[PDB]
Amino acid sequence: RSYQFWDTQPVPKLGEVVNTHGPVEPDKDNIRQEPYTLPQGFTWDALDLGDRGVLKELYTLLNENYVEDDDNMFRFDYSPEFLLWALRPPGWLPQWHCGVRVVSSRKLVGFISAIPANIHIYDTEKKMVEINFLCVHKKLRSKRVAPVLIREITRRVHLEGIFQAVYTAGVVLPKPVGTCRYWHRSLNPRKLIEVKFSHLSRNMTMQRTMKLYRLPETPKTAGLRPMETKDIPVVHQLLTRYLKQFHLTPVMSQEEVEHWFYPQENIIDTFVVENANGEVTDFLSFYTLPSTIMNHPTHKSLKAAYSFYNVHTQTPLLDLMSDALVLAKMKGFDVFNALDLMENKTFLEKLKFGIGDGNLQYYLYNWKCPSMGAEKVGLVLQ
Ligand SMILES: CCCCCCCCCCCCCC(=O)SCCNC(=O)CCNC(=O)[C@H](O)C(C)(C)COP(=O)(O)OP(=O)(O)OC[C@H]1O[C@@H](n2cnc3c(N)ncnc32)[C@H](O)[C@@H]1OP(=O)(O)O
Ligand SMILES: Cc1nn(C)c(C)c1N(C)S(=O)(=O)c1c(Cl)cc(CCCN2CCN3CCC[C@@H]3C2)cc1Cl
Ligand SMILES: [Mg+2]
Repeated sequence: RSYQFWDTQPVPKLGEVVNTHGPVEPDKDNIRQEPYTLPQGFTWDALDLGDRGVLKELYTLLNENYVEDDDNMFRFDYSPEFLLWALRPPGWLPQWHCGVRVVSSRKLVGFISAIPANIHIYDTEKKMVEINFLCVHKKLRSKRVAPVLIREITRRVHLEGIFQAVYTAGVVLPKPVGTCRYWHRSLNPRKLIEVKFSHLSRNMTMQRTMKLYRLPETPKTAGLRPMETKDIPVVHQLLTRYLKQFHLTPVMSQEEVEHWFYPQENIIDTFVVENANGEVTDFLSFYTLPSTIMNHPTHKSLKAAYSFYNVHTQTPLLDLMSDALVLAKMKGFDVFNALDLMENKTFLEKLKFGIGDGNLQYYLYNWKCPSMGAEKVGLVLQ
C-alpha cells in the first residue's frame, strides 16, 4: 500500500533499515496557530469530559463507532468512568480531547486524544504524548477526516512543546517499533463458545472444556490483597525498577502510579503481595473493558479483563498470573486477555492462554530507532 498521508509524516518508511536513534525532524520553533481546515459543515470542539453530557456524547460515539473485530460480532464498550480514567491522568489538557462536530446539529462525529507521558526508549527518556481513541463516525468514513484529526492533535501537542508521540494500532503503518500479539485465557468457556469468541475443538466435549479451564476458587499466593493508599510508594518503586529491563516503557511519577493502579471498581484492579515481614514484594493488575456482542439472542456483553502491569520480585510470575486469573474469574469476567510483551511469553502457554488473531503494532512519531521484539516492549495502553 502506498501511504498518501503517512509518507508526508516524520516516521521511518516501511522496510527502511534503522541503525540510528533520534528524531526524524528538528523541534519546530514556530507553530501554526490556526486549526486545520475540516470539510464544509464540520467544526472543532474541545470536549470537557467534566460535563457529564459531553462525556456521554463521547461514550456514545465510541460505543457505536470504535474498534470492532473483522466479522462485526464485537465492539469495545468503554464506560464513561473508564474514559475519565484513560483520558484524565495527571497533566491531561482539555485541548487534547479533540472533537469534531457537525456545524448545524452539533452532533459529535469525530475524536482523537493525547495524554502526556514520560517515555523511556532505549537510552533516551523523552516527554511524549500517547495518542488514543481516534474515531470517525461510520457515516464519515473514507473522506480523509482521520488525517485532519492526526494533524490537528499533532499541532495542539506541538503548541505545548512536545515533538514525539507513542501510539498503537491493529493496522500496519510506517513503521512499527514492535509487534505484539493478543492471547486469551478462557474463564467462562461455555459463554465464549456460545457467542463464537472461541470454538469447541471437534475432539472435546463442553464438560471436558469446562474441566480443562477450571480454576481454583481462591488464590494461592501468601499475603495477596488489594492495593491500598499506603502501597502507592512501594508499587511505584517496584514498577520503576522492574521496567528498566525493557526498551520501551513509561516512566511514571508517584501521582501517575496512584492514577493508573489505585483500584476503581469496574475499571482497574491491583493486588499486591505483602509477605510475612510486612514488605510488598509483588503486584498484579488488570483493567476492565467489556465488548458489546451484536446479534446474539441471549448474551449482550462480553466481560474481558486485560493484563496491565505485573511486577514480580519474590513470587514466581507464573504463580502471580495464576492468581490474576483466579481473581478475574471470581469477579465474573468471561475472558482474560494479555499481550506477548514484557515476560508474558514465559506464562501464556503454561496457563492455557490461546493465541488470538489480532496484532498490536507499536509506533513512535518523530523518533527513529531500531525495532525490538515483543519481549522488550514494556508499555500497555488502554
Ligand atoms: C508530536 C505529536 C504527534 C501526535 C500524533 C501521532 C500520530 C497519531 C496517529 C493516530 C493513532 C491512533 C491510535 C488509535 O486510536 S488506534 C484505534 C483507531 N480507531 C479505530 O480503529 C476505530 C474504528 N475506525 C475508525 O474510526 C476509522 O476507520 C479511522 C478513524 C481509524 C480511520 O478513518 P477512515 O477509515 O475514515 O480513514 P480516512 O480516509 O479518514 O483516512 C485514511 C488514512 O488514515 C490512515 N489510518 C487508518 N487507520 C489508522 C489508525 N488506526 N491510525 C493511524 N492512521 C490510520 C490510513 O492508513 C490512511 O492514511 P494513508 O494510508 O493514506 O497514509
Ligand atoms: C472480544 C473483542 N472485542 N473486540 C472489539 C475485539 C476486536 C475482540 N476480539 C475478537 S479480541 O481477540 O479480544 C482483539 C482483537 Cl481480534 C484485536 C485487537 C486489536 C485492538 C486495537 N486496538 C487499537 C489501539 N487501542 C489502544 C490499545 C488497544 C486499543 C485497540 C484487540 C482485541 Cl481485544
Ligand atoms: Mg473519514
